[PDB]
Amino acid sequence: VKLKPGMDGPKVKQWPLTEEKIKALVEICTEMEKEGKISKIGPENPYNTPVFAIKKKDSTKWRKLVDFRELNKRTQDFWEVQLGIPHPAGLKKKKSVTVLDVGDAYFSVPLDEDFRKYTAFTIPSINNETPGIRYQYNVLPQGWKGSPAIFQSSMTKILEPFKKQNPDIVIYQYMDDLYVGSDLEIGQHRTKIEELRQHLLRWGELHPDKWTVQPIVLPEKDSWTVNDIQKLVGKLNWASQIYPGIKVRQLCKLLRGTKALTEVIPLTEEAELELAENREILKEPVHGVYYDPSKDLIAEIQKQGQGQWTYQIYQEPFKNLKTGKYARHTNDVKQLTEAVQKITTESIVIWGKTPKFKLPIQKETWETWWTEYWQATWIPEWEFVNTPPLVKLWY
Amino acid sequence: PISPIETVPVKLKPGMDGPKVKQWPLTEEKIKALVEICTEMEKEGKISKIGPENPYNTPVFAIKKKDSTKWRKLVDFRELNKRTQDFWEVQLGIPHPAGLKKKKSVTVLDVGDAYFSVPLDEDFRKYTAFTIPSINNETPGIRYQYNVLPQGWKGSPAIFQSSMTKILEPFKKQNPDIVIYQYMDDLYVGSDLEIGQHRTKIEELRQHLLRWGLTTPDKKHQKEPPFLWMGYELHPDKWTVQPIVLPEKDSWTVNDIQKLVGKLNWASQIYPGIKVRQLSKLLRGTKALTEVIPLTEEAELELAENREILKEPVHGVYYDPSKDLIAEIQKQGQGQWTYQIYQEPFKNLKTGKYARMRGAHTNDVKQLTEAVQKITTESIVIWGKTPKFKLPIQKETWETWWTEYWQATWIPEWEFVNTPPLVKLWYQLEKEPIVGAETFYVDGAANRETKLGKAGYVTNKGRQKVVPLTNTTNQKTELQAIYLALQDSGLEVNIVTNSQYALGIIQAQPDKSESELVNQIIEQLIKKEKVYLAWVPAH
DNA sequence: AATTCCCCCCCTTCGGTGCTTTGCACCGAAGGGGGGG
Ligand SMILES: Nc1ncnc2c1ncn2[C@H]1C[C@H](O)[C@@H](COP(=O)(O)OP(=O)(O)OP(=O)(O)O)O1
Ligand SMILES: [Mg+2]
Ligand SMILES: [Mg+2]
Repeated sequence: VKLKPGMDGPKVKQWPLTEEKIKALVEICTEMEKEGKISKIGPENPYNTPVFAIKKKDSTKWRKLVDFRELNKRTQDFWEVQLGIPHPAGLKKKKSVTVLDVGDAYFSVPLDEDFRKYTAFTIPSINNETPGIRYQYNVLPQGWKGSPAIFQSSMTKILEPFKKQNPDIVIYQYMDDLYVGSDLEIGQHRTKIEELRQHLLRWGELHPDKWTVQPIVLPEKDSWTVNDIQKLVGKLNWASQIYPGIKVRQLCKLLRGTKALTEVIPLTEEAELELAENREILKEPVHGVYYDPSKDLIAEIQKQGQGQWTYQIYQEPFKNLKTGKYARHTNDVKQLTEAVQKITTESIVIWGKTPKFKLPIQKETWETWWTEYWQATWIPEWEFVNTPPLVKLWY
Repeated sequence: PISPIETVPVKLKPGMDGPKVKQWPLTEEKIKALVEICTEMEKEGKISKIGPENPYNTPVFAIKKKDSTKWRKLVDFRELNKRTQDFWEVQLGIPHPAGLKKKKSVTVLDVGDAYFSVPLDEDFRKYTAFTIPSINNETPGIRYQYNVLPQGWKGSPAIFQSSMTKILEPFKKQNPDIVIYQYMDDLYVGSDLEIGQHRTKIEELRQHLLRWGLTTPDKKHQKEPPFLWMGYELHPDKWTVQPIVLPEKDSWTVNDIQKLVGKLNWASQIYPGIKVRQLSKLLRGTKALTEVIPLTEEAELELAENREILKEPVHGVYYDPSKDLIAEIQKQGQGQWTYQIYQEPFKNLKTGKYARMRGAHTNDVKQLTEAVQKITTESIVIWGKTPKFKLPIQKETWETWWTEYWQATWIPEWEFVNTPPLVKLWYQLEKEPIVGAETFYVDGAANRETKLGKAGYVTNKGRQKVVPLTNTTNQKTELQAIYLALQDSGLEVNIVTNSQYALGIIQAQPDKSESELVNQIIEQLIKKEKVYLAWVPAH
């Protein structure tokens, strides 16, 4: 193991935690130090990463999650056997890509001795009664991007004992979660996977067919007002960037009169032709939206109200790779947190890498509550946007 | 004596040598005090004499402890600090008495000579060499080096805190019914087991500490209330801060105002209603720290109200885990908020204020959400649970804001309280054009190279008005155009503009702004009953 | 003259960043102060 050339280790501070989280986290680490996975260290180790408890849905138990985002970016590119061995076409297609927990497999392989300094974290105290208790990992940690790749040799060897007797099923691994897709009925797809859990006991459901959306259809009206035509040219000039060739020349020459916003102006033959034709250009995706692996993914999110959201995954501005919507009205951070989780899961199944979120939320609001409704194991890298968007161009 | 705890290994930054700084000329009384301290330090093995084998040096000096008649020996390890390896500090905050539970018996202890009881790494001892100057000024000088943790070294606070935690670990593990708050060497110990059995358990702690090198003298060991702990005055049933004294001077300088603001911020934690907004703005253009600054009769007003609040005696109460945390918020105007956290009515656990102004444009609802966020994270630190809020905003007002704002906003379980100064949105932009009202097609643009431009409207009725203006940018021209439209309008108006900079400001619904131009727009948007704003591409 | 070190807080200031409509809004780090040891 080695760090990225000309870099350093994580130096992120630890945010305050709830009493229930702290009480559970201490008990987890008390039983973790008795096994040798973590060991107490001192202040001479200058590195630190945050930590929190992430109790999952239908679990009734707490799980330790460590924010390793900063370590992952500074860790020299870690190869599964070359990078990540699967690029599953058919995981994005089949019926039932199930996500199951690897979880405790990593807590068998010890980490390289010289690299253990970077995986340091501090457990806070309520009303700062004692200084924070520092630990470092001895075994492979959960959340590090190099952790799955070390276990790959011990992971690719438990595939053949099952994947060879179930060939067409494509199993994909990202961090501590295993994605496996099968085009079987719920009666079958559940029974076979149940044995996979039993085949992973002693050996120590997303549907990517309803994925497309990508619509920008214009509203249909018989009586068109000057304001309504104003709302179309504005919508069809930005759309001329996403879809080059959108024609509103004659849809603006009827707006050259400076009358009121409530006047009912009829459309000419050219305007009706241009409006009708421009729908066809909106029925075909832009030609040449290439996906290259050497760039990074960006996923915007926009709030549309009534518990409805919208997102756009793209590598280049105005060159969208997947645009979709999310549906449900009493908790806003809870809805946004769940939306982020669904987008990340979609991005893993399709392109294999987590995107860069541009959250439509105030920065300080996020950390105060995102750890409460979070239920995943990985953490996407996100940034915040302090700018109100235009009128609804995706609703 | 010196504790037998294992030393923490420490290194220098790669490619860096030890310091070679020279001693300053010290005064007579500080040299005499230093020689006295260094003599007894050498007798106990805390420092060792050296000679010509050590090329390093670092200035030393002394200050006076709180309890005087005693000197604190400090070393200006400023060059060594730049070359020492980086540490990670384990002190994440300060304990608060509001988070203390009610204990029948309480005892406070202080470790004597805290740093000088922890050994220093043997390989690092050479860099800590110093030189007590010649008694008077004629002899060569005695060169020493530190065998214990030096005072003034960047690694000492972290090393001692970790060492103290390891020393206390065996005692706390075998005595889990006793609460022990540790802040450096300060030890607050309280529990049940009435004073007859509490003292017996305390002597066991002192014996445990003494076996581990640290000594707790009887002079610093408090046994009866009130207990002076971390700047507070803990009593059996209540807690108050130690007395706060504000300057009574008549000629205020920049430093004096800064000192006064800091003390009032410190006092604004159990004392309710403290405001420092008018005092703080006096420092918004100052340069030197010793220039006399007049009081603007508004800072005099605040300093009079703050002096009245601090005159009466106030106290807090202790946390009760079997009850509910409640936090009320009040708006004080001019972007000032106060809050009090309590479990029973009229018995505050803690008080505070929020006055930060984030962004160039904001309103009351955005600020109140920011105030709630600050209280929430502060409550998690002290009590580990978020409190139940009692906000001065109607549920309908909050419901309309969060279902129309483009961002995601939330407030935890809260209840409306009818405190007169209520939080309310002042205007509201309509979602559809107004039928029966004029429409303004208003926008102007300036020049990027000459710094002047024009801004006016054209109406559907044929009327228009233009006004040239200079020393304004392109964005500033657009705002003056929208303001001008609201000027030459009626009670209902439809406004159409061709740029989005003004839209983002106006749709955010501000009621105050750090820019003058947006401010009169707010005064105009409130007078109208219906206003609709539409954006069109610049063509 | 002062000469130190870690932690939390608040308030003000300046440079970097992003989108750019190359001005303007956000944000973090550094100065002052308070408190603790
Ligand atoms: N001004 C300071 N500069 C550096 N370190 C300090 C300073 N004040 C306190 N400390 C650190 C070093 C001290 O050993 C430790 C404990 O504080 P304190 O009890 O006041 O000192 P002490 O334990 O050396 O003296 P005492 O024997 O009187 O208790 O805090
Ligand atoms: Mg003391
Ligand atoms: Mg002491």
